[PDB]
Amino acid sequence: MKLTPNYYRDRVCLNVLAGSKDNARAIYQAAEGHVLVGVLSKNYPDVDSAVKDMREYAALIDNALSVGLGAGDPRQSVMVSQISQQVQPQHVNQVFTGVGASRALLGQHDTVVNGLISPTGKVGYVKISTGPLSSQQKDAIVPVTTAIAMLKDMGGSSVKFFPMNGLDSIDEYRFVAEACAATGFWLEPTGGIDLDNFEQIVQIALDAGVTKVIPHIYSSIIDSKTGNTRPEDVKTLLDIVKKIVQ
Amino acid sequence: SNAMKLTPNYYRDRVCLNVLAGSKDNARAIYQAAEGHVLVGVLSKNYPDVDSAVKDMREYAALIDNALSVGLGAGDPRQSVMVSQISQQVQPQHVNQVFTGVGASRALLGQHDTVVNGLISPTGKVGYVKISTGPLSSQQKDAIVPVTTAIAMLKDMGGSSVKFFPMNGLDSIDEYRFVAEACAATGFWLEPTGGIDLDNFEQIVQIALDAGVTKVIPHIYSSIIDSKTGNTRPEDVKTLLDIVKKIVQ
Ligand SMILES: [Br-]
Ligand SMILES: [Br-]
Ligand SMILES: [K+]
Repeated sequence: MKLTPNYYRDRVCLNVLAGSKDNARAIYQAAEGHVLVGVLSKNYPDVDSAVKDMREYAALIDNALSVGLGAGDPRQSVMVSQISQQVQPQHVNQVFTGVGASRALLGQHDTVVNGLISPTGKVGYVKISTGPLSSQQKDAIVPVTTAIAMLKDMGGSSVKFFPMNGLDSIDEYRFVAEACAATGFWLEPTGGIDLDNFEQIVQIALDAGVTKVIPHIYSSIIDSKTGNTRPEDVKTLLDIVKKIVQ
Repeated sequence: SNAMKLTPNYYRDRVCLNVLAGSKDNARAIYQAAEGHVLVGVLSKNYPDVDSAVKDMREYAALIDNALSVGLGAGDPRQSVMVSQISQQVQPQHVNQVFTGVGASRALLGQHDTVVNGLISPTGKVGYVKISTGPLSSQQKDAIVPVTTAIAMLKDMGGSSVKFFPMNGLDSIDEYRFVAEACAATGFWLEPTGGIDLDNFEQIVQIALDAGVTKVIPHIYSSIIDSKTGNTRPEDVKTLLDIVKKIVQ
């Protein structure tokens, strides 16, 4: 079963949450396969139960599975590394201090492992103290290029730039995308992305020269009555992707 | 194919050299010296017909695990149709074409793995490239078009990369840089060609990598060829490899 995401035209793959197993199947079909379906470690009492249920999801969607911390929660980073070791998904969400352990325990470099780093309000400078203890200490704020080189040194695949707050951090995001393009590194914009800002946010990464972009799109496409990601919103997003990835 | 690989062996999925062979033994030595991260050019113009070119190029391919680049011969557009016919039969990793030969070559290849470049040229004007590089069109008034539009036409024709030629080394640096940023933006690949030597190679490749170009196939020809033998110097290929390993990180 494949360990790399199904990028559309090798450039863009959606990342969205599933509300259930049936929703995961529908999302996977709506995206024509060009999606990673997020399942949260935080929903299981232990590693064994999470691994079991995630392999059930993986089987429905040809392994197009993204293992989630749950809202970037660093307290889930160890459990994510353990779950991902057994599940061998296509995608893993990590915080900056959990990238090395996750890569090492996966035992291969095909699974995409992202590394959560955060806007600071100043272009070119990012917060990287995003682990469970380090997130409680004075912030570690470093140059974007150096943060990327450190993620690469630790075996990471991509930056998760979070929380973006939609377009509120757009100049910082653009500088990160330009730095990713220059280093061969991939990019996952996350936080407040929706049907109105998604095209611009992806277009900025594309125009900067980012090789692979994995946007995450969550509450803005989720039906609150069922907790499901709406398949019609996934198609709307896939149409945008086909329009701008040529 | 006969299960031979149809895509170049890029080093870390980013950069693959392209250099000419002066003989079969030379092709083997080059392939060794590059640790396989090379496409070895053999030229259609060196053969009297399609069948003989196919036969001979199949022999080269066998020595080098298909790491063969079918050449026009110094981008000569009169060889364009023969390159399309040769490439159909040989199924190499790489094909050099002029802009007006990309669609026929891709169609006769019958698959999209083999890399097919399309020759487009500096104009002196950043953002604008000459695309009338086929046998008849090269003799008419230049067709000059926006870089982004030339890339989109190459994609529409089945092409994989821009061959930007003649670069004259660093002489067209501002134009080259623009092309590199436009390829990175559009997910398209780039093959800088013309006047590259061991002293400007790093800077020329670094420009493409800093722009974010996903695959870069630089061409390095007479500056590394021993004119006494016609053979590409395997030690010059090693020096190139070492730069690639330094900068592709
Ligand atoms: Br997460
Ligand atoms: Br040529
Ligand atoms: K760029």
